Amino acid sequence: ADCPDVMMVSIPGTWESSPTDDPFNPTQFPLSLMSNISKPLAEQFGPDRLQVYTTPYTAQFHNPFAADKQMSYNDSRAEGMRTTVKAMTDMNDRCPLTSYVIAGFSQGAVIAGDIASDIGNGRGPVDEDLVLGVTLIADGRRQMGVGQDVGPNPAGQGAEITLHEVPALSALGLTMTGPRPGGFGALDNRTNQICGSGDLICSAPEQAFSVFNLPKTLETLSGPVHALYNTPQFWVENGQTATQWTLEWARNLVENAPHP
Repeated sequence: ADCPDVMMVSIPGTWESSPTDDPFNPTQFPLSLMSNISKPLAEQFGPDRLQVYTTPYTAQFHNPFAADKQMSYNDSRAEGMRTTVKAMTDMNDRCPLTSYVIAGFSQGAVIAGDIASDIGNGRGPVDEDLVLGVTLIADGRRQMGVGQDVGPNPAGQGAEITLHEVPALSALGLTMTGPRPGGFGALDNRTNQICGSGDLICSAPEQAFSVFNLPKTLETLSGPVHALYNTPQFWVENGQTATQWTLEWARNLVENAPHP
């Protein structure tokens, strides 16, 4: 009764956004994984019903071993969150009526997840009941048990869980932030986790990483499997890919949203 019913937040992964990109027409990184979900939604739904917003953020992951003129993973992640919650805050003040759908990939997935954690625990920026569902792809913070385990996921946890102790990483600009406090809270039943068999970001074994081997650790952390969530080669649920599934999921959620 005034403005767009439901806002869909899409957060791209590392090297798949810039602060300069169109929030409503992501264009700079055509290959961006989250575009395969957000674009189809935008054209399939009217402006009255659905607004799809993809976060324009730096989406970088500096590696000190190359001379990256990149932003550190820490701030980048930090910026991406500021940008997204402000987008969420504003749409809420303009439209206190509006419901939300949130989805993210790699870096975007840890940002999206951190947000779900907060909303789920009454920490804002929005009330729990206004979020329809969340889906995180290749979340470096994944823990088994917390959030819904969708598909042929490997049992395991994100690199930010298994490398939580490791101190150098933090000093080096990319802190492994460990488990999310209070989990996804009241959102735990609606927050979905997708992770590819062999993806070291969201399925990290102790044996995979070494301190004696830090360049290769940062490469791995910064970003085939990772490349290919839009094929049914490693993860497929009931006939579709991680992209096709999470589209279907949202397309359907938007239909069922309430009409103010």
